[PDB]
Amino acid sequence: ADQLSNVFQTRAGCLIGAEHVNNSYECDIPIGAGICASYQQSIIAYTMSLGAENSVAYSNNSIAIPTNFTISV
Amino acid sequence: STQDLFLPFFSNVTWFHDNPVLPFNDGVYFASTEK
Amino acid sequence: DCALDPLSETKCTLKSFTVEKGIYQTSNFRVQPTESIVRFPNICP
Amino acid sequence: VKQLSSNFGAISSVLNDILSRLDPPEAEVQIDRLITGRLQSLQTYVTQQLIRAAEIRASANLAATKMSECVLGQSKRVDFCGKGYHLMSFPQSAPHGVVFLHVTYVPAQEKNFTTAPAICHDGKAHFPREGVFVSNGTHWFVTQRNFYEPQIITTDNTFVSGNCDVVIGIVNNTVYDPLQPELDS
Amino acid sequence: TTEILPVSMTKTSVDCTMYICGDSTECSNLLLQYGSFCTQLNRALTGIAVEQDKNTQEVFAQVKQIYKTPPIKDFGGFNFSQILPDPSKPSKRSPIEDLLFNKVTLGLTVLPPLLTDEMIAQYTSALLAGTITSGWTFGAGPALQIPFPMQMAYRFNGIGVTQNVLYENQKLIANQFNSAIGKIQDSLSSTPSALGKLQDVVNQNAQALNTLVKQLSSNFGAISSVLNDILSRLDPPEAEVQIDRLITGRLQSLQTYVTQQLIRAAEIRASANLAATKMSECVLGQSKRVDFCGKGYHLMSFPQSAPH
Ligand SMILES: *[C@@H]1O[C@H](CO)[C@@H](O)[C@H](O)[C@H]1NC(C)=O
Ligand SMILES: *[C@@H]1O[C@H](CO)[C@@H](O)[C@H](O)[C@H]1NC(C)=O
Ligand SMILES: *[C@@H]1O[C@H](CO)[C@@H](O)[C@H](O)[C@H]1NC(C)=O
Ligand SMILES: *[C@@H]1O[C@H](CO)[C@@H](O)[C@H](O)[C@H]1NC(C)=O
Ligand SMILES: *[C@@H]1O[C@H](CO)[C@@H](O)[C@H](O)[C@H]1NC(C)=O
Repeated sequence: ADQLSNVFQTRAGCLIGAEHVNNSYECDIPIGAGICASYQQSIIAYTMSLGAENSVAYSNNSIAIPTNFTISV
Repeated sequence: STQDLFLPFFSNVTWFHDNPVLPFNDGVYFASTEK
Repeated sequence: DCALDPLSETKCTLKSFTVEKGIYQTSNFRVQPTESIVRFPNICP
Repeated sequence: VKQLSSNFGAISSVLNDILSRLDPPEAEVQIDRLITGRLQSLQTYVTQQLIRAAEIRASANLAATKMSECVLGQSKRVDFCGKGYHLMSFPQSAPHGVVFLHVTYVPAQEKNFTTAPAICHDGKAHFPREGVFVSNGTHWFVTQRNFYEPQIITTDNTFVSGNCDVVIGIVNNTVYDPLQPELDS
Repeated sequence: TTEILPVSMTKTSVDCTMYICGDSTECSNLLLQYGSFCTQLNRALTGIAVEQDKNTQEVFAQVKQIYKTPPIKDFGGFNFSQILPDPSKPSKRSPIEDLLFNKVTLGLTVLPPLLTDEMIAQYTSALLAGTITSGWTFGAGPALQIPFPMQMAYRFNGIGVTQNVLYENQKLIANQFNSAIGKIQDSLSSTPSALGKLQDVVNQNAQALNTLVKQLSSNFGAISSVLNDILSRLDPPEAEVQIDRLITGRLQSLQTYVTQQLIRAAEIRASANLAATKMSECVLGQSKRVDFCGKGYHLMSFPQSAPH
């Protein structure tokens, strides 16, 4: 082991020097088996978040039509 | 990158200021004051 | 000095003084037994 | 080259020492082992290069296809040449590659309404040729799918299939007749 | 119709020294004497492992946001109960996915995949809800809602048939579609050779590992196979000679294993790229190129997950 606090067991191993948070954030550094780590002052190990969640209003009558356009490169 | 005998960083070094004999042990690092 | 810190080990293995954010594999560990037991079978004129 | 310097099992690495600085016959034996080692190093290098060459050739074929189908023409297959609906592409050179610039069309600022499949007028159903029926509050209109451009329902831009009974969800609205009968008196 | 494609293979990593010599100092000194072979062997295997994670992300992670189907479900007579996730069950999976998940029965280390099966099932659910509620519009820009039978009319107009034939025959079409889905569940269940590809990749990998270990036991030309006998139970110098030959043999075995893995990795990557293309062109939109996405004229496609 590399010569020279917080011990947290995970699915891959156990880190040394990071604390977990119940918050889920976008992944930055992949550790494995569904965990990521990133810089706050401190390293935080949290479970990944797939993305923002939204549901479109669906009804047998409604429809949506655009009114303006953008051009991208 | 080389791999030889070296003085490890942040090691404990004795300070003396009628001088006691010391063993050799593969080289010694000798430093004197600015005086 | 490579053996000082984990960070120093990482710098030695990438052959550089600066490293970018990520994960790296520095070395691998092992466990040493440091003990022996022998048990030969146990039950002349 | 690093592999060149190593000794592979011998008294010395460089040939001349083994040659002159030992007797010829067993110097030949040491030479034999050293050469066996160096031949193995050349083996692995060539094989690795063959694998990498195959990977690059696959990428080159993909680039040729993108060139012909997206620069030389418009593309219909989705998400091949950039997010959105495709319009055109520009080729730019690079030191060991090529760079594309895909131009696309992305809609925005949507507003929602209520619609119906067919319009029942005079006991006959009317379907639109292109576009979809749409209604703000009380009135009814016809617009194409991808841009908001309401139009007055007319017997010319809608065709007629059958009577009013069979369809589901059909609503009742007047279908305006063409200007020529209105002009006639 | 059904179509099955593999996208990834198990990640493995092997330590050179512990395999070749293992708990033998002098033997490791002989390894330093050869050179730097096993360093590049480690680097090769690490390369293909990171590649496997690349493939899975490429295929499934096509949609940035997560979409949810409406709680009340009246899709004009169509029945998607066998496709949509089933809530009254742990590890929420579709019944078709549950059946697929049961059918497939299966100094060395095995690393874990970077996305767990909950993540993959979440990606499949998002794509299904998006295509049911919003048509193909969510592939280009913002999702725009639309009633389902109207969407089906658009697709009929796509393949060259006018739209009144749909509206006048909505009952018959709905019954056709529901019956076909239920029949597929049974057909997949009956024949055992259905999942014949996803199984082959597993068998080939496991059998390759076994041959590696078998090679460990053989003697390669020596008085004995295990190191300690040659070491202690002969004089040091000519014991060193016997050690040298046995080392050369074991190094050759590691050589062939790595090279075989590189070829197989290339084949799998080709299949993963094909699966990504099928995803984007056939789920996210309608296809015009013939026989790419099933016999007949194409209408739509539904994604389902599987072990590998
Ligand atoms: C997080 O969840 C765990 C679950 O048991 C709970 O004990 C803890 O209080 C929560 N909050 C934090 C900050 O850990
Ligand atoms: C859809 O339209 C209704 C009324 O026409 C409105 O109440 C609702 O907010 C709209 N939904 C949108 C714009 O997402
Ligand atoms: C709907 O659109 C028509 C188009 O001219 C307009 O006259 C009317 O004021 C709008 N609103 C209602 C409630 O009809
Ligand atoms: C659409 O759904 C509503 C739900 O309130 C229902 O009353 C109506 O009958 C449905 N439309 C048709 C054409 O059946
Ligand atoms: C869909 O089919 C299943 C088959 O068991 C049935 O139980 C379910 O009720 C059907 N859906 C609806 C909305 O009836």
